[PDB]
Amino acid sequence: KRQWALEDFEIGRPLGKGKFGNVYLAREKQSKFILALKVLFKAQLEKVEHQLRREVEIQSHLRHPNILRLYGYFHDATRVYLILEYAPLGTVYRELQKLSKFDEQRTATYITELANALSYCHSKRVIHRDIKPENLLLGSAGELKIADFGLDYLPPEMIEGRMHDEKVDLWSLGVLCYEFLVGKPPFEANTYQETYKRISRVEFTFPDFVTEGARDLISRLLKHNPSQRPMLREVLEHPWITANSSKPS
Ligand SMILES: CCOC(=O)c1[nH]cc2c1N=C1CCCC(O)=C1[C@H]2c1ccc(Sc2nc3ccccc3[nH]2)o1
Repeated sequence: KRQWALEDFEIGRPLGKGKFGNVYLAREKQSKFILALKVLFKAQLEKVEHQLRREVEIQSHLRHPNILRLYGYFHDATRVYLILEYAPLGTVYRELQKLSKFDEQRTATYITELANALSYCHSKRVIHRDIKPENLLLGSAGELKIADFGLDYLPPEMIEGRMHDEKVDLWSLGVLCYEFLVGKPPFEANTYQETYKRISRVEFTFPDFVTEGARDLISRLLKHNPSQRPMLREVLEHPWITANSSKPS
């Protein structure tokens, strides 16, 4: 067990706001490494608690270069502090907004890193990650980090009130692959009710610039019947992925 204290850190700029408190860039005073210090107000946190609890637990046991690291935690009487990895390149969402859409190389690379992280997650029994672009951070090398962390992306089984399994993550990967290449998720519409229908019927169109290999991959992942979706290893072996990914799996 390691005891941390506020005094061990040099607090820097705020990196953002969570529904429960702020996140700051911070430097640990001895090592000088740089990290994110997330603050959660004990009070409104019971407005629940002991979950997050599950959360620090889960994130603490996950050790992967494509999953945001939790280095430790400490607390006082209105605050709990999470010592988190700092992702210097920001969010993938920011990158998508700036470029409007990603090329095949960038997309296939991100999908490789995500499939690897998801495969590791599943190997540790963790499933159903929210991998929307705003929840994906970028490390120093431009490598993606799943930053889960205590409707467009919901699979049919979910919106149709059935039970779901790890196959929900494959559906997410397909929606993500489409959003990366196109700049918007595939079932986007005006009203939630119209989006629910699109998802339920797997109703979406491809822009002309989406290639043959990309369509094959996306269409397989976005199968209504979860058992018909490819396994993560089949995604990593898909020819469109092995042609375009700038990194091995
Ligand atoms: C790209 C720059 O941002 C970061 O590097 C970074 N590192 C950690 C975070 C973060 N940038 C932001 C933006 C503002 C909202 C928020 O919470 C964070 C924070 C973060 C997002 C997700 C997690 S992991 C985590 N959060 C938890 C909450 C409760 C219990 C366990 C948790 N693990 O930490």
